[PDB]
Amino acid sequence: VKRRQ
Amino acid sequence: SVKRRQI
Amino acid sequence: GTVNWSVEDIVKGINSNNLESQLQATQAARKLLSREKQPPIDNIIRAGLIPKFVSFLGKTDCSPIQFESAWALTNIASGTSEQTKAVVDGGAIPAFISLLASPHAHISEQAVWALGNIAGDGSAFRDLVIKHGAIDPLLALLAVPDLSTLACGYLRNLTWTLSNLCRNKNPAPPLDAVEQILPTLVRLLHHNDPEVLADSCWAISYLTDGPNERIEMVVKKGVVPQLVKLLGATELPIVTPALRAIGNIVTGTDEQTQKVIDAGALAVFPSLLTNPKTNIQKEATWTMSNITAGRQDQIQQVVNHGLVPFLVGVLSKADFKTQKEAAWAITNYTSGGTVEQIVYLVHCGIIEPLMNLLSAKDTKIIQVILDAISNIFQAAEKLGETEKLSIMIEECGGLDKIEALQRHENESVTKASLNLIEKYFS
Repeated sequence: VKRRQ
Repeated sequence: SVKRRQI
Repeated sequence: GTVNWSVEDIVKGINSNNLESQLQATQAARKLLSREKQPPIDNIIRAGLIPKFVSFLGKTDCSPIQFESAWALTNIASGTSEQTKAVVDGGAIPAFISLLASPHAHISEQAVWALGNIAGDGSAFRDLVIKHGAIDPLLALLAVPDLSTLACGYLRNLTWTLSNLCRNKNPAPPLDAVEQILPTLVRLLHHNDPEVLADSCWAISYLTDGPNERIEMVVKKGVVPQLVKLLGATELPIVTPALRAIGNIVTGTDEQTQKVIDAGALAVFPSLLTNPKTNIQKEATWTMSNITAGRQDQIQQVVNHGLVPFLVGVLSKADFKTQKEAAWAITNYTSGGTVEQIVYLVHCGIIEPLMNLLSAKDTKIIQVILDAISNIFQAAEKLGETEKLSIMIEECGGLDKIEALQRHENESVTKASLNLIEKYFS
């Protein structure tokens, strides 16, 4: 569940 | 900004 | 001599058919455009001077007027998109690229600067500068055995312009352009000038701001150890883009994230998570949140490096945007971690600062926190210790927060509210 910038 | 003015 | 000319006098000299009169009028325009307070860029544009400046770029037998007109156009291009467009519309892009090979270093440098301003406007002008063929002659200026032999300002300007060719998405720069630039970028990332290092990291931060395939192009160049080294620099202008690049890389695959851990990045985060600059603390916690979204062995590295107490710290006291990132780190941790890892999180004191943040009004952080509480209860179910966690939550006022949250305006928070009370608080 990565969250981009 | 990523622009530069030369003084 | 050429100080404080009116635009009218500049136009008169430039239209004069006298090359020396034109040179003096162009220098006067340069000095006007180089003053600190409100350069009259629009006045110069409206006078129709850009086509004449562009034609002066090609006067090989008078290098002073090439320099002065390049400087004048550089500063016009430093303005708004409209003002940069006027420079491009006058045909300046191929003229400046031609000047990159000038034998006069100060003229070559001026063309580098101008192209950096044009490419820096946005992806369209960036890609237009690339289509005109700027990358080959720009990289050739750095084709020396040791960068230390180049003039300091010359090298800083080239690094900045190259970084603008790496900047922006929608779309990202052409893949072949990125591949052509990267080896020089890697070389600049190992240079010993702080400004070159800062702009090299910014360039890498741009190239890693995208899908995993873009991150992989950078990670495969072996630059992660150098990025981690720059993470520990004393200069904030270096740490900021280095941290941005590292944080971008850990948004990729578990394997790309592992390269960051392998390089020793976690050892810097006690400093980063307590850094007095709010933005560093926020982006370091964001980075931590994407690492705790990884594999259980990567969560374990966060544990081994003593970073869970630091996450408790930022959750307890930080800028609210940093606290929101800390909440994400906790929910990601509790979503992928083992029972033991989740137990260790409670032992470090995560519960009370978690409950205290349920007073916030940012509806998303409440959803994030409520998810984390459910995840921790699910681990406490496997140990049969839900009643112990319920006592912890009610003893620090958390039950009063959840029991008053079933009447919230968002509905996914009211459903999560009531579900927790029905199962564990009855």
